[PDB]
Amino acid sequence: TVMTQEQFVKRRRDMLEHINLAMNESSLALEFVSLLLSSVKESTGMSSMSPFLRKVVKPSSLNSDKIPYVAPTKKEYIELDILNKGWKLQSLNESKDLLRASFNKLSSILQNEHDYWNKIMQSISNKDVIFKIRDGQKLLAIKYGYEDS
Amino acid sequence: RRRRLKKVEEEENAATLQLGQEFQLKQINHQGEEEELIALNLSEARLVIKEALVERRRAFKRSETREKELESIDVLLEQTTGGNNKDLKNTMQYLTNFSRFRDQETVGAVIQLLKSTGLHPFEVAQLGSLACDTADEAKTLIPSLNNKISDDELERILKELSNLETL
Amino acid sequence: SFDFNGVPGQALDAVRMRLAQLTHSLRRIRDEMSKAELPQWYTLQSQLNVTLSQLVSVTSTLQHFQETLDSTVVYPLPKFPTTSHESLVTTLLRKKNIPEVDEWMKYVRETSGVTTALLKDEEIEKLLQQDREITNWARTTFRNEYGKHDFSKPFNVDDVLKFTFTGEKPII
Amino acid sequence: MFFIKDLSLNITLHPSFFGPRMKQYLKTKLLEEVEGSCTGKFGYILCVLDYDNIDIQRGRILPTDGSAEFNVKYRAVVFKPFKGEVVDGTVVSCSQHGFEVQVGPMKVFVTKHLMPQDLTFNAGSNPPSYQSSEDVITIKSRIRVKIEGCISQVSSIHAIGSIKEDYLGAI
Amino acid sequence: VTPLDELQWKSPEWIQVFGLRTENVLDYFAESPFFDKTSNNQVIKMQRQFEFAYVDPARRQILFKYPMYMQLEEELMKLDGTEYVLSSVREPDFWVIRKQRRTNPEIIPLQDYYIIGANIYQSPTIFKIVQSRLMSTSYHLNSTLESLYDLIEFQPSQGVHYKVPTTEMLDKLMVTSI
Amino acid sequence: KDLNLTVSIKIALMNIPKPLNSYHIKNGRIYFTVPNEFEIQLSTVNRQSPLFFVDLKLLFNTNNLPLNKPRLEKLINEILLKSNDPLLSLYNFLHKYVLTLQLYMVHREFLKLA
Amino acid sequence: SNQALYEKLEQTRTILSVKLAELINMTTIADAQENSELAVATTSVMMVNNQ
Repeated sequence: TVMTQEQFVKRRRDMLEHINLAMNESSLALEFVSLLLSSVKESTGMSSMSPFLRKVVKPSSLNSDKIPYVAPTKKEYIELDILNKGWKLQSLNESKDLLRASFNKLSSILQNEHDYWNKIMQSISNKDVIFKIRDGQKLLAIKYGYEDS
Repeated sequence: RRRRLKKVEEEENAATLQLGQEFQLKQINHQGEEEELIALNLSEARLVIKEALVERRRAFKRSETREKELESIDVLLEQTTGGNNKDLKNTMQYLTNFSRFRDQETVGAVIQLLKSTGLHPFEVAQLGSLACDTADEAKTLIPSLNNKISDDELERILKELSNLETL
Repeated sequence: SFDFNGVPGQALDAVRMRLAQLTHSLRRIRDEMSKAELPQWYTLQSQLNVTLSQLVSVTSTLQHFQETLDSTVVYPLPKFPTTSHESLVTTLLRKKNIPEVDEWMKYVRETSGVTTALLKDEEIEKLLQQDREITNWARTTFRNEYGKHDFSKPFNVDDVLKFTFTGEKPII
Repeated sequence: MFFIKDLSLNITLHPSFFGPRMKQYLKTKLLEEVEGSCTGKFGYILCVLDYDNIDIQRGRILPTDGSAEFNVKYRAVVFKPFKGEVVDGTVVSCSQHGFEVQVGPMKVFVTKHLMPQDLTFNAGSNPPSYQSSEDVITIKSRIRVKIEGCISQVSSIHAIGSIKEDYLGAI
Repeated sequence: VTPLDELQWKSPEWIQVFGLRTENVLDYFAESPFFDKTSNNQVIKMQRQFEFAYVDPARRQILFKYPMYMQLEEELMKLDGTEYVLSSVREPDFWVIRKQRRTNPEIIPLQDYYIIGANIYQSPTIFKIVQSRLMSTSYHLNSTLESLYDLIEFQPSQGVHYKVPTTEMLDKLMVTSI
Repeated sequence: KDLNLTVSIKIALMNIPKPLNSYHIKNGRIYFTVPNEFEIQLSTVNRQSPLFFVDLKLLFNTNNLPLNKPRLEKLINEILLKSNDPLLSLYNFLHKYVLTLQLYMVHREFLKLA
Repeated sequence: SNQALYEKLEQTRTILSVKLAELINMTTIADAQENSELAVATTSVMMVNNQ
């Protein structure tokens, strides 16, 4: 396949926006758990706060109380189990597609490399001299000069 | 300044917090002021020395599992430190094997968790170094903890640190 | 008066630590990739792997402390400004997640091939039981297939030179 | 025990190193006999921290030697052992007198009188080890040892280890 | 369908007719679906329509501050079952109502319901809050990781890398010219 | 066109040197040119502020020579306002620079002669 | 150099020998333990994005 500059920058921007949303959700989760921490401790939770949040709301402003211990029902057990089976199946299908695409890429690359090596053998005799060289990639350079002859 | 012999002093004992006149809590830095004595736990020492080595590598250029980390720090030592590195290499493999915490986030948050104790830097460095599992075990391993920390606070700190240690 | 005894002590600050590590690593990803030039691929792969390990540590900590966290409900306090900053608190205790994750979750639900709306619950129970038996058979097939296979000096230079300079024969 | 300390060293530069970039020869010469050097006053010096700025002031020519004397002040990470401290390590050698455990950059010897009596030497084992009813002390084995006596010379530090206390021994 | 925790309930029609103050939160919460229609609170409400131990000081301030709640709890101690009391108040607009069963006395608390801006909310437990946040975080990192993988290109001559998308003497000239 | 009038009346209060009396007030600029050497075009924003760099075209034949656009723009804008009269200092510095890379090209020809 | 290839091939082989097997193995349903949707989601992302 072929991929372009505009496609590259589009993919970069969309993964950037997705990871922005990721850190936003994680940061609100952390900031919530530290806000609830500051009610009882006030020492360690204040470190992970935001200065704007401390400006707009004072700590120790949340509270929790214990509802009694409850045994979860079997209906949501089988709901979670069937959702687990669906998630596993979808992950397996995604893995299959990933492995097939990577195999196709690897097979094309290996065909090119094996053609290169067969050309090297049918091209280069042991009398010739070859050494690696950098640009910084590895290239095989043959010395055809007479300076050592 | 007085020229007294002052040859009488107590022996340097970690149990009695005596670490020598050159290891007091207040240390005079090169800029002049008194500053708190810096005691590093083993993970903290490994992170600090690794940061120093990568800083020296960057200066030279401009001028995670244990197996993949040992080779990386070894080639870093080879490309960074010259001769007489046998002691440094022994120290780096020692800090790799005895690494309670891997990344900087764990070590720094362990420091701010131990700063809530308000205890001596040496004993909290020992707590970050030694992997004690019970409060009385830490008390008999570190005699400075006797009549210094509450048993329940020590228990929750140790079991917290057990939760904090990774891999 | 106000009290804070319904709050968990070690579960909550432990998950605060783990989530703080996750956020810090996400920030490291951000200032690693916000530049116009990407870093070389091994470092970013290591960052991705350590973030995945951090999140699996997060869910291990949370799932190991499953109960006594279902049992603690959160409510705000009068010290919280609930008039000029109730928009702050309504997206602070929310458990209704973003529409993308649960539309994908419902898409996952219908692609499982079996549902609840037209099947009775014990049929689902026996289907999950036989699926678990199939997992057991597959993993013991993998186990027996894995267990079927296995997983200089000819002389002394100094003595020769002592011969050539003195005449003493090399003693053997 | 590991520490970060500000140290000052008197360094003599030979007059051959009085070049246009004398400071970098002086910094390297600071490096090879401080990195890994053992001093009894400050412990085994491990690494010289903060290389970019190091306090190199004006150096005095020795009146009869001709070498320049620089009192270089620097910050370095050290490892100074003390009595009554508990350090973990690995055994690197064993004998009938005892075994030596490597702690950081330094080796600590644990004598035959400082193991519990259930531990006894077994020279027939390859490598030779100390065997007990519940555990063995072999080479390349993690062991927790408390240092109860250490001697430091002007350039060498040696310590005595013991594992007879409870919650010590192999890890 | 949306279950009981992810919904904000309000009756601004009831606010227009009656209005909400520190006294009429009980029937306003009774209009809410969170209220138990078989609770002890509503049977004693129908009957009445037709210092003190085993309480925390937070409710004691409410009882000594407002009378109608203290004869409410004085009628509530006679009966047993699930009840509804207000643990804390903040005028002009903040309330909380806790599910609570009482036995003889022994009291356990249950799910609370905090009131903000005359809007009834179910107090959520924090496990599903952080679980929903982790749903968002995990789905977002899933999308980033899938969207990143298509740019990755492997060659055998080099390492694995990214897909490549499809004068130097002038500073010396500047420094020599001055 | 009123900016062309602006830069035309700006040089009314400016004395013009003999090597740079050839100018073309056009395209919102004034084209200070020296034949077969260079042509620099400049403009200003108002009366009391000095001019600023716009472009510079080399009139010598090697053209299409690469130029480091913002370092040269930086020191041109530096020597504009800090100088007592801008045009003479700009002419002197630009003449020095063009003769400098002409000498560099001559040295390149000398080293390629070997 | 040539010694490092030995243990490199050894470690690649010993993780290929068990990784697909453990991928199949950890998809186990029980009431390891997945008592919430979070464990299900993190397993179904970690398999694809980690194995």
